[PDB]
Amino acid sequence: MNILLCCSAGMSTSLLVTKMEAAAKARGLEGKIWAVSGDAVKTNIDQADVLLLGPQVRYMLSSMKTLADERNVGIDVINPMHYGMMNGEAVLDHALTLKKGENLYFQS
Ligand SMILES: [Cl-]
Repeated sequence: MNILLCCSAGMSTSLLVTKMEAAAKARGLEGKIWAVSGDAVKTNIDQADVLLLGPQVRYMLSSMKTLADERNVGIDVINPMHYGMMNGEAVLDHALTLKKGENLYFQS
């Protein structure tokens, strides 16, 4: 489960990535969880299974969605409460939900 976060690797987002990594390890989940600035998404999206945007870059969703949909990568904006309260277990769940729903047997 590879989870790409956009669009900054500042204190807050990086703290969340660390918490998301602790949560994934504690479910013996292998994969890469990493944050990049917006200019790096194109070169990192193919490795990702899910792309998650910080609440402060919600305005980039429409444009990032076109790319993600095209690449078969789940995409969503992180819930402001999960982000502000640094709930890594919750954001990992969000990502897992996007990936699972995305492969849903009935259609797409
Ligand atoms: Cl950054």
